[PDB]
Amino acid sequence: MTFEMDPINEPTLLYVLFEVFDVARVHQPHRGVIEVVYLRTPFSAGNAT
Amino acid sequence: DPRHALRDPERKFLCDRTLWRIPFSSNFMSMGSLTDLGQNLLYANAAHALDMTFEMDPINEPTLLYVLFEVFDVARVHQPHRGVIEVVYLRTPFSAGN
Amino acid sequence: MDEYNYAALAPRQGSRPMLSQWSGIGTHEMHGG
Amino acid sequence: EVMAPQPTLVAEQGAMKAVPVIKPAQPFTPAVHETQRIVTNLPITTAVTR
Amino acid sequence: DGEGYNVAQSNMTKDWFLVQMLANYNIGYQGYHLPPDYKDRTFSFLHNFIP
Repeated sequence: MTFEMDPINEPTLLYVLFEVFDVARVHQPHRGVIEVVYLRTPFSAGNAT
Repeated sequence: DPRHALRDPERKFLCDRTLWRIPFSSNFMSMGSLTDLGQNLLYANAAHALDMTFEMDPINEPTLLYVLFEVFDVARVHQPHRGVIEVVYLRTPFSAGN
Repeated sequence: MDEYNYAALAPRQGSRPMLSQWSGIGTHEMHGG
Repeated sequence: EVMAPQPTLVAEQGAMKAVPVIKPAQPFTPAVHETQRIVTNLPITTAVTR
Repeated sequence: DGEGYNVAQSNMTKDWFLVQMLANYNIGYQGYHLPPDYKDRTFSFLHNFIP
């Protein structure tokens, strides 16, 4: 994807943000232990098995 | 000489460029990176707090301690597709997030 | 046997290529002293 | 014919009795290992212990 | 020091010398021999311990 916009003298930065599907699941097994998992389906920082 | 003037010993040692080491092992030996302790249930399954107390010789100008707790600082680098670089950092005994 | 493994890449010593030991890959250097 | 599932491995080392462990690496040997397609439709060959 | 835990001929105590040797070279239990050269480096204990 490419953008062309009006030119302004001061340097600027584009703020395109991809609408990922970000969701976290919280499970608390027992007595003060908390463990969560994260999933950002289009742009994720995942892990192997 | 026969004309000596008494005697009073005073001994000392001068160790330079050395970090004093106190390994977290039961026998203080170095028989593995994942030590004897820090792996059993007593110290790897419950909560504990240190109360380390240092007594040291006085110095006129201000000084500062350099206690560095030896930890497991590891990184894992994954390169899936031609310019994608993803790295996982994990510092075990002192957590540093993901 | 040179078809089931990378033996042509390793330098030879006559007819037997000089491969490393299997438990040679990997390293671990770590101490605070 | 879909490839039969491979069993997951969990070894023991020290007091640690449930460390997740991948299958150990072995050099390919025709006597012990053979190449079998994961999916019969498309050729993705891999080594199995016969 | 009245009971005499001073180690070698310096100001340091025996229980600290044992720990330092064990931590660095693993010597203490089976004697107190000098470690090999490759084990004794710049960031070591006996390389700099000067009584």
